[PDB]
Amino acid sequence: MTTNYIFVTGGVVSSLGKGIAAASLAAILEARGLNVTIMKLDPYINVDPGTMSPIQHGEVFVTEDGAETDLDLGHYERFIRTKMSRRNNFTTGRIYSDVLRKERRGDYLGATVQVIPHITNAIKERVLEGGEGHDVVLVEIGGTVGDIESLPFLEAIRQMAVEIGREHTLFMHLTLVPYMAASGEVKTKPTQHSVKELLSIGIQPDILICRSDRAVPANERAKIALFCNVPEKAVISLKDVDSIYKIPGLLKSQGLDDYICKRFSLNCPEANLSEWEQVIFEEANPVSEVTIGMVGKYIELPDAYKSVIEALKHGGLKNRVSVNIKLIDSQDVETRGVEILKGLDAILVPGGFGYRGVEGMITTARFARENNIPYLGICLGMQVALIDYARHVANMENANSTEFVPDCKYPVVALITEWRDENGNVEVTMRLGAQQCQLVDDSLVRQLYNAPTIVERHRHRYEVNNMLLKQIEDAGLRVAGRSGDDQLVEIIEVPNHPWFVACQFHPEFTSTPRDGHPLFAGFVKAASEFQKRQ
Amino acid sequence: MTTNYIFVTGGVVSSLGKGIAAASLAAILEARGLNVTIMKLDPYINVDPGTMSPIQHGEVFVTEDGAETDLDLGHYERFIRTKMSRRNNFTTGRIYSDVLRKERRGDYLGATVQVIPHITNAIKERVLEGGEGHDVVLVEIGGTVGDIESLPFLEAIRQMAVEIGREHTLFMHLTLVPYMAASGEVKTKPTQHSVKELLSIGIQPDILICRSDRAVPANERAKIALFCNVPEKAVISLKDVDSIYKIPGLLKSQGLDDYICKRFSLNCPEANLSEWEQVIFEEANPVSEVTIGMVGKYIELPDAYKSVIEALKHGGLKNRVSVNIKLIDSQDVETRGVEILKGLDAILVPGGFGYRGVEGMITTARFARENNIPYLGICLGMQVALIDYARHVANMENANSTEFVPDCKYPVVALITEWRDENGNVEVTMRLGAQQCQLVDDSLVRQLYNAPTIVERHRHRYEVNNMLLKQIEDAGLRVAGRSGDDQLVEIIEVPNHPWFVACQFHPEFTSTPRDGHPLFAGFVKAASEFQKRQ
Amino acid sequence: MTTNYIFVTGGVVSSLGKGIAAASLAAILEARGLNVTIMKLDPYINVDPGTMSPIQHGEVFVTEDGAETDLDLGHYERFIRTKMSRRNNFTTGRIYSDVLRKERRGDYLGATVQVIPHITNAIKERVLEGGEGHDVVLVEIGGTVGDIESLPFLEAIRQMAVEIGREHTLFMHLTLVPYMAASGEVKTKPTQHSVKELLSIGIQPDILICRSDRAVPANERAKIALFCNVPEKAVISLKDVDSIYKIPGLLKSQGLDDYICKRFSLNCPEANLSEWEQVIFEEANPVSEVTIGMVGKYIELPDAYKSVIEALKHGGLKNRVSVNIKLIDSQDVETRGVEILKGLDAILVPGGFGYRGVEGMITTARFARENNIPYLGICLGMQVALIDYARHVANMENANSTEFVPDCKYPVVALITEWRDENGNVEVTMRLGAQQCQLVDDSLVRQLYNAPTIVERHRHRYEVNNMLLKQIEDAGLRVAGRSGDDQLVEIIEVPNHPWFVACQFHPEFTSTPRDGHPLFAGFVKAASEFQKRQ
Ligand SMILES: Nc1ccn([C@@H]2O[C@H](COP(=O)(O)OP(=O)(O)OP(=O)(O)O)[C@@H](O)C2(F)F)c(=O)n1
Ligand SMILES: Nc1ccn([C@@H]2O[C@H](COP(=O)(O)OP(=O)(O)OP(=O)(O)O)[C@@H](O)C2(F)F)c(=O)n1
Ligand SMILES: Nc1ccn([C@@H]2O[C@H](COP(=O)(O)OP(=O)(O)OP(=O)(O)O)[C@@H](O)C2(F)F)c(=O)n1
Repeated sequence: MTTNYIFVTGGVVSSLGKGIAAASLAAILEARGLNVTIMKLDPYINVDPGTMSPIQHGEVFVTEDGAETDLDLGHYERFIRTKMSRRNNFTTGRIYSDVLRKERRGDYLGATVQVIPHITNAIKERVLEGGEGHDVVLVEIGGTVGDIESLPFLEAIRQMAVEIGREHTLFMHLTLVPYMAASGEVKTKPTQHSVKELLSIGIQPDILICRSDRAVPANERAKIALFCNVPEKAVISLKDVDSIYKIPGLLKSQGLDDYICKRFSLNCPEANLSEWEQVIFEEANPVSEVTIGMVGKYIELPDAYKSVIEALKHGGLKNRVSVNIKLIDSQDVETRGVEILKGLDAILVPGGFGYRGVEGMITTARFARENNIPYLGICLGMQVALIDYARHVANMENANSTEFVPDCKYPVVALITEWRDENGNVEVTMRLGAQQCQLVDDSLVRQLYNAPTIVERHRHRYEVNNMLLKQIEDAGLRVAGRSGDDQLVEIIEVPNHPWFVACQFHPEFTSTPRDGHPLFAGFVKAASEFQKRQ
Repeated sequence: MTTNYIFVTGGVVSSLGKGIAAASLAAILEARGLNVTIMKLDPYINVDPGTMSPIQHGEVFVTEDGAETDLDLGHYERFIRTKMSRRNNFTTGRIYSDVLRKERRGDYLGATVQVIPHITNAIKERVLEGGEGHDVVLVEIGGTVGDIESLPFLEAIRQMAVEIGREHTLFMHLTLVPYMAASGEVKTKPTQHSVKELLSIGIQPDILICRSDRAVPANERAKIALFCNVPEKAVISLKDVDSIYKIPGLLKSQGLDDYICKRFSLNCPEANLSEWEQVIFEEANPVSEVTIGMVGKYIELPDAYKSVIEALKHGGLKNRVSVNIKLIDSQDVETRGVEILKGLDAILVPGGFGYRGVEGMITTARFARENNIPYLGICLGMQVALIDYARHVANMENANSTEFVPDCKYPVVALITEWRDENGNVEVTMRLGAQQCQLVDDSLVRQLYNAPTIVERHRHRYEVNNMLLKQIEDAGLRVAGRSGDDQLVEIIEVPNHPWFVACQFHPEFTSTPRDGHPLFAGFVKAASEFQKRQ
Repeated sequence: MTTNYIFVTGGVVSSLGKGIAAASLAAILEARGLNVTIMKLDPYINVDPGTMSPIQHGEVFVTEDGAETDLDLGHYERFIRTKMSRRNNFTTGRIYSDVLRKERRGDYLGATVQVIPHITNAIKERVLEGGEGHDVVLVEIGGTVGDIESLPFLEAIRQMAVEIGREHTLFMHLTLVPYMAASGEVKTKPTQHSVKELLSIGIQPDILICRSDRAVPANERAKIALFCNVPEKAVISLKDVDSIYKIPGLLKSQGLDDYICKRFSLNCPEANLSEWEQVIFEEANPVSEVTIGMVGKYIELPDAYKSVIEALKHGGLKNRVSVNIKLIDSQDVETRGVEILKGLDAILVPGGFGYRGVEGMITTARFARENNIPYLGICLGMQVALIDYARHVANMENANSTEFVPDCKYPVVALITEWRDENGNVEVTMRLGAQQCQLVDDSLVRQLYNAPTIVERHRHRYEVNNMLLKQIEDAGLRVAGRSGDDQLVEIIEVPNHPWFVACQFHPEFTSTPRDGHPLFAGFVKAASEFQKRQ
């Protein structure tokens, strides 16, 4: 049991799919019975993505231990079974924070603290912490080789390779081999210049992953093999694909996992990708089609809802339904009205913070409730469902969250500390990661999950006000799930409806293409049944 | 009034004297009536030198505003009259701290924080903050061009030069032009390779400062001029010198200040270096010689006492005395005895923290007191003087500091909060920077300073215990200076002695070669008078 | 067995002694019974040094096959017994000539001829041609790594290392580790930046040879070992020495030959350096001293007479005489007269072309003959001796060479085709390399060489005119050596003299420190005997 490291770097351009490639290779190695994990080194100065806005960087992924991480850890969990944690993602910001704090504690004992060895040591420690206890660890280095921002990471992993040796380390380098119409060929010159930059910081690549908008022919792979001084079988073609689920198969067909198993002296059986073959087959052969509207406030960057979009596609796979996801701005509902929600087979309202676009989401939940259009609300999606039912069925005028209108008459959503009733009477912190939720018997979700208890991941501050709940319950709404000693509301259902479910937790973070998700499967099934009735 | 910047970089090796060169050039420009200042950008991760050990990095310099800074700010204050502050020195550590904290306050508004532009912006802001309000600002970049650690600094100052323009910015690059016996010539090839590294990060030097162990001939300067595409008058020879006081004259004689005044369109009169000429003359023509023992715990790196060594040399200049400074380990006095203090014309005990070597310093103060050898104690040097006089004249057995022996019977030195008497009765934070001190009339120091009040700089925690003082005063010791509402003891004198003075403050930080220092002048005079009597 | 290659490169500066170090290592390896050779790759565009002026490049060394080569091949032959040929030296000029010629002969079959692979292939072919059939081949790359001029050489040897493998190739990189008074240490930073330059062109050094004006301490070699990822025993200190004969011993004492033999899996006995120890002992323990004047037209650059200066030193070793070589400009004899030839124990006039300073050499030959000062003339040195004698003893007025005065009455020196007598009556180009010479009985040289025939190396056009020889022989001059069918004069003597010999050939090219040379041994012995008589 000696841990092996595959360092995954990128050259020429940023957007090579380093994460997908690492995840896809991990999927193959896992399918050979190996204990594998992946970690992402981000060269940004942000301590973590907690502060980073959804419409700049994309969604904040949440691990079961409650870490706020890069959305790439979503790819990782959707390609391998090994659970991600805080240890599988860190930034330059985290590393400098670690070192600045170690300096205050006087751990450096009056020494001058330097990029080498102090910053590089801190990086190596975190890679080893995340890596050890595994057969193979894939380490994705963010950025493009040659840029300033990744130089400490590259020096760190260069040092690791010298210490551990070439028997238990590989350098896998993604590169752009672009097509020029003028020459009618793909061009290796960018790979030549990129590999030279890599050599100049003391890294020799073992494996070249050649990204292009078409196949990189054997002739160009042979050229790249010579000038990089690697075997031709270590030069892999990875053309643009219509589905990332095909990538493990494409890499296996070129023997990449065989090459890695030989270099690391791992005797393991052939990769069984039958689950991926099944996923590819399902995706290629949908029986029917549905249009599902996603109504939120961050649609200007789709990656803001990355895991939700994937969870809907997984819902499609399990029902053999093709899902046409229509991203709709909730502010457009406020101004233009509910005319833009017409022609939808189902409606999803995903998570969010701040009041901008929330009123449109409340109107959207009303439209879906009154017109019997299948509805799934996630976090904020549950809040607007509760506000709708409180306002329009329990006749609680201007019911809202304390997040949006702090001094509202009926704060049906509020922090536990803010909980008050309509007269101002009282009783007597971000919830993050995995928590057990108890499901109410005879509820739709109890049926779908087929268990009394489930584990789903949170990222929210504002809870359902239990002081105003019974009034909403008596007006017809049903509590389907609860959690903890405070008996916090986790899931609500509207029963006089074909399919209406809203949850506080983020089920999208537990959905995979191979195992799907009970809520998303149920939701997409309802969308199909609705479409058939029209 | 448009502020001009001279960016001072170094190539080939670290130890080119970038600070001395910057300070020496500043001295010339100041002697032309210009408002000039200097700042040091350090690529270490240490938030500031406060934590850095004296026997690794050298002395912690203290500005009047109480900043703990690089010893280079000592060079700056000894070459120009412009006072240094916190703004004239910052590290990579400070810059990352600034940015990490701005991220928490949400000043970046959900943006991805990047080396460019966020780290480079933070660097530019601090350079502008320290620079603006001056005719010429010299910005010393620590490190060697081509190293990772200085890349953000070099990108920052490259950006500044583009924005401000070539009319108000210059790049001054120090380089090594070494002599090879084999070729019998100095070699420009290192300068060629260094300048290429500079070009590759988008900086073209305006001025080449050629360091060698001998003159760089016109022939080699002409070669460097062509391959750097600068005028030959912008290629300066700076050979190894026996005295740094000569460097302003050597640079002026090659027209460097004329070149800078033309490039910045500054019409100012010829530099009057008559004060530097006087310093050089004094240093070259000492009338007599003295041996002064410096007894401390950090002698293994002389730079630990950099400003004290310079202050003694300045004492020599003002008395026309050559001072032979003998660095003596205080632990050698503890083991080998006072035999190693023989042949000294005077004794100095400088500042320090921790008990290691303190007992030797107490014995050293006793030797100097009993044998009438001129004594100067600085900070710890005053503590061991008080402990000596308390133990051996006031018969206070085992009198000590609470820093060294917390539960001692007579804590003659302690924190204000720890102040107790011998029976345990009571009454009823690092002191940093400039503080007014009141001088007692008929004291030696009142005579030397010739003023009732002085301003000197502190760097100490532990004070003289005023509860045990009167007992030491009545045993003959005299309080010569005090400060503040707590009437803290700043200066003590033993009067039955030719010259015995010890101060809490660090007078070495206010000494210059041009103006000297009253205490050091008096001390070195006493050392000469003692030597004549033997 | 498989031929092993040591590629010898240089960083930081040109003048590291790459040739001396390669030659000194070859001497250690030859002493271990290995078959070793050395070759020099010069990045100049000159087809060969035959065109290059001696005051620009230094001496044109001549191999036994008549090749005009770099003076480094003189170092090679003075350290190893392996004979150099045309194959042991080529330039970029030769490589481009090779390729341009092959192109016109249609050898490339209408292909585009490129730096890679056509120029690099031509370099590799010539390195193999000189190397194959030896145990170890040392390949010296001229220039400084990072310069444009050496990039094709470095790419060629990089390719060879990939093909041949790490089992039979080593990269030995010389670097400058300069001392700084400011730091009181030698600086590894230039080696750091030079090695980064090597890595960027795809070469990893195996051995670092650290040049400095002093020993590079264990601490500094340890830093270099870590940065370069080489073992500490592969980092060698080579300080400046008084004698190059010590360098084999300094390298052996640090185990360099052991490391090379281990890497190449050569089992050979320990080196016995007794021959070098003896040379060092002889050099360190002279018995008497002499001053020998070398009177020529190229003294501006001493390396113009590299092999002659070394031959005189070797003559010193054999006689236990310390030789003070005084370089005298022959043009100074024309202006200031024979005043400057005073206090010389012997006179040597070396080789040269063109009339400038020749009349000064004729005056010098006359001075030495008339005042019985031991004389050795080489090539031009023989011409001026023959001219002196013809003019001043045989009374042949204005006797000269057709090279200098084509239409002179008495062309005593002239081309074979030009041979005429005083009346203009006739009979019915460059000589290069080793030729047999027949020595005359009862001549001084017949005794000294102790053989009837000798082999010496030529580089000359103009011969002794046989049509005017008889007349000069009748006047007392003796012919001591002849060659070929034309019976060309090789050696002349003046018997009415303690020691007066002059030869057409260059005896300095067959002199070594271990074996010496009979002519130079005799010349220095005569200079000693003359000094004792004064
Ligand atoms: N380090 C190097 C490497 C190569 N070349 C030169 O590069 C030239 C070939 O460059 P091309 O015509 O663009 O072709 P290609 O390299 O195959 O690149 P692509 O895959 O994008 O088509 C040779 O003359 C050379 F000479 F080989 C060079 O000058 N320096
Ligand atoms: N970028 C460059 C610049 C120069 N050179 C080549 O560098 C060679 C000259 O290098 P030297 O003999 O060491 O001399 P020097 O440069 O004056 O350096 P020093 O001052 O240390 O003596 C030319 O043939 C060249 F060709 F000019 C080069 O190949 N690439
Ligand atoms: N590629 C590199 C390598 C090092 N350094 C930085 O280089 C700094 C140390 O450089 P020094 O003080 O000049 O010392 P030295 O390297 O031992 O060189 P010498 O042997 O000439 O004294 C570290 O802070 C660093 F950070 F390690 C760097 O920034 N980039």
